[PDB]
Amino acid sequence: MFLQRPKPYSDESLESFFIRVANKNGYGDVHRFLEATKRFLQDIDHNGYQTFPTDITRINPYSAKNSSSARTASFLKLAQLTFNEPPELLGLAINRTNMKYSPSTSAVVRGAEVFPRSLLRTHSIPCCPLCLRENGYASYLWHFQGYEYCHSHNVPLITTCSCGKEFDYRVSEAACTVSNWLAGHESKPLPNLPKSYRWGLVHWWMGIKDDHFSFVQFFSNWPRSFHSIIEDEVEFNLEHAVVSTSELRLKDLLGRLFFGSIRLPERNLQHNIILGELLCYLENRLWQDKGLIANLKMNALEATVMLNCSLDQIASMVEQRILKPNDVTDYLFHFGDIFCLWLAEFQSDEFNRSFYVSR
Amino acid sequence: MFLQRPKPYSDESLESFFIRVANKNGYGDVHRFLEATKRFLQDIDHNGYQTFPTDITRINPYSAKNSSSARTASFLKLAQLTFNEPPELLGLAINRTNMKYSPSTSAVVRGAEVFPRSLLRTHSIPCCPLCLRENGYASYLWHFQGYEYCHSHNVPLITTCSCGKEFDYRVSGLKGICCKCKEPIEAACTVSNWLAGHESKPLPNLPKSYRWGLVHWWMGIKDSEFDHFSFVQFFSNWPRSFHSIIEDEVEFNLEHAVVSTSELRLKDLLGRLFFGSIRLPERNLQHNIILGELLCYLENRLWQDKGLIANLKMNALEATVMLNCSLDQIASMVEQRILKPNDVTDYLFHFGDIFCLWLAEFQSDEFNRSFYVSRW
Repeated sequence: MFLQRPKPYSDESLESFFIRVANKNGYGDVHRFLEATKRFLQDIDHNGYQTFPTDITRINPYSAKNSSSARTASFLKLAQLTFNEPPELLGLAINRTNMKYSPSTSAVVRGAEVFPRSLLRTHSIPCCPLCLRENGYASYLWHFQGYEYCHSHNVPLITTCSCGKEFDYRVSEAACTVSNWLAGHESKPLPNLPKSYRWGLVHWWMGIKDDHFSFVQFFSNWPRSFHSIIEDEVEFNLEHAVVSTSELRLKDLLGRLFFGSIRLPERNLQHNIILGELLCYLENRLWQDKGLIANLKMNALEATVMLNCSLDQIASMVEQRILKPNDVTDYLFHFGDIFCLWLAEFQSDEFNRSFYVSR
Repeated sequence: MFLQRPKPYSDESLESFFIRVANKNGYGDVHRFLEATKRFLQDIDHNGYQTFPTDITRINPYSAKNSSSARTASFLKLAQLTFNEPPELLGLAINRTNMKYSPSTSAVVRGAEVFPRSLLRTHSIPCCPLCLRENGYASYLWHFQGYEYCHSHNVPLITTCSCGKEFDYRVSGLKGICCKCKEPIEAACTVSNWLAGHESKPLPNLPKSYRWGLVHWWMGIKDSEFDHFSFVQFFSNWPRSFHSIIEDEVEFNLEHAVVSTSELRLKDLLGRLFFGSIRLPERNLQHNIILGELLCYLENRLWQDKGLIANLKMNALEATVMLNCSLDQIASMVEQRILKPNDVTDYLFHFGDIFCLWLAEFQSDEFNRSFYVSRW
C-alpha cells in the first residue's frame, strides 16, 4: 500500500518503472516488492496471481503463452489502489497483437507503435548512463539520441554506472540522422511518417536486401528512389514468361515488390506513400499493350488482401454478376477487373484514392 | 469525340458535371450526351458499353445493381481520352464500401469521405436556386440528409414551388427554374456551418468523414430525424451531461432488470449504448470519441459492487463483432488456452476476462486504448 510519489515521465520500456520504485525507501533488487506485489495479488479480491513472474526479466506481457490476458489484469490494479495519484502505468506495457506484415513477421504493440519482429535482441545489449533510463534499447538500431560515443561494455572493473545492478545490462555521418528519426524529431530530409511505418519499413529495406550508408542513399533522393526502383525491376522477368510469350501469371511479375509492401502494417494512404506510388507507376500506364498489366492471371485468394474479405463475400459477388467469369485455387480472373470493383464497392475514408497524386 | 473541359470545382456534384459539360457542348438536355457517350464507348469496345445508362439519376456507380465495376472503368476511359487535360473525376464519383454502420446500416464513399445509406435520399433532391443562379454549379452535400441550410448564404433549401411542381437540377439544367409552370424558385444554422470543414466554434471538430457517423449516431438513439436544437444543447454540456445519461441508463435496466443481479447477458445492462456506437465508420477512438468515452466507462467501472460489471455473460460471436476477429480465430484461443472459458451462440465467457484480453491480444495501432489517458 501507498507507494510514495510515482514520479516518472514518458519514453520508458516499463522495466525501470519498477526499478525507480525500488530505489526509494531502501530495498534490495526487486524480488521483495515483486513478491509483495504478487502477495498483494494473492491477497483480497483477485483470481490470477499464480503467473505473475519471479525474476529480473519476464515482467513483459508477451513472455507466456496464455498469461498475456492475466498479466494486463494483474497490471490493472497494480496502479490504482497502490499509488497516490495513479500514474501513467498502463500503455507502457509492450504487449502483443493480432497484426502481421507481408513478409510474415510478428507485429508487436507498445502503446501505438510496431516493431518489425519480436526477435530483435532480448539479451546482451549496450546501455548508457545518466538517464532513467530509455525506451529504445534491446532493439536493432537505437544508439545515441544526441550524445554519441556511448557503447559502454564493461571489460574494466565492476560498478561504473551508479544505479545498483538493476537494469544495467553489461558483462565482463548518417547514423545520427536515423537515430533521431527513430527516436522522434523533425528530420527535414525525411517525410515525417510515424514510428509504426518507421520500423515497418526498416525491415522492408532489410527484407529486399539479402548498412546506414546504404540506408540513406534510398532516402536522399526520396521523390526519385521509389520511382527508379520500380522501373528497372519491371523490365526484369519479361523474357521468362510461362504461357507462350506473354500474359504472365501470378508470382512471376512483381511477385516480390507487390507482395512485400502491402499492409506494413496499417493501410493508411496519408503517411505510407509507398502504396500510393506503387499504384501510380503500375496504373499510370493502364493499357500499354495487349496483356501487359491488366490482362493477366490472378487468383481470388490473393485478391482478398486488397478487397478485405474472409472468403465469405465471394459467394455473393460472382453469382450477382459483378466480376465476370472468364473456384478458389485457380489463376482465373484478371487484375484490371478485380481492382476496379475494389474502387467501386470497397473504399474507405483513409484507405482510399484521394491521398496520392495529384496532391 | 473531343470535349472541352469546364472550370474544375472541389465542391461540385457528379451529376451537375455531366450537365455543365452538356451545356458547353451544345445539348438541349443532358440525356442526349449520355446516348452519345454510350455510342462512343461502343466504338472503342471498352467493357462498359452494355451497361452504360442513358438516364441521369443512375449515372452514379451505386445505382447500378451489378455493374459498378463497369461504371468506374468507363470513368477511367473518359478521363484520359475525350479530354485534352485529365480532370479529377474519381474524387467526384460516389462509390460503395463494405464498411457498415451500427447496427446494420451500409455506407457509401465519395472521394475521401464516407456517407451513410439511411440518410441517402431515394427521392427528389431540393435546391438552393440562387447558388445555381450566381455560381451555376450544385453542391455534393445535397445528396444526403442532415444538410438542411446552406453554409454559404445561410438560406434554407427550397424544395418545391408555390404551386406544387418541385424542381430538381438533374433534368432541366442548373438555371433553377421549373418545367411545367417554369417560374423563378440558430441551431440549424449552427449544424450547417461546421459541415464543410470550418474550424470556428466550440462545437466539436472531427475529420468530417467521421462527423456523418456522429450525425448517424444522433438519429439512432433518438429514433427520429436529426434534431438540431438539443444537438447543440447536448454538445454545450459536453462531456458533463454525457456521463449522466450513461449513468441514468445503466441505473435504468438494472433497477428494472428481469432476471437477477447476476447470471445476465450484457443485454439489459448495456442494451443500446454498446450495440449502437461500434462502427462509425471505424473504431479509431481519437476520431470518434463516442467510443473513446464509452470504452472509458468500460475501463474505470470494472470491479466495483463485488464484480457487478465483471459477471456480464457473453457468447462467442460478440468477440467477432467487438474485437474484429472471426469464429475460427476464437477456436485458436481455446485450443492454445489464451482465452479461458467457464458453439457460437451459447453464453460462456466473462467481462473482466474479455476486457483484459484485447489489451493483450487484440490491440492494433489504430484501435488503441491509450488515446484517452488525458481525457478522464
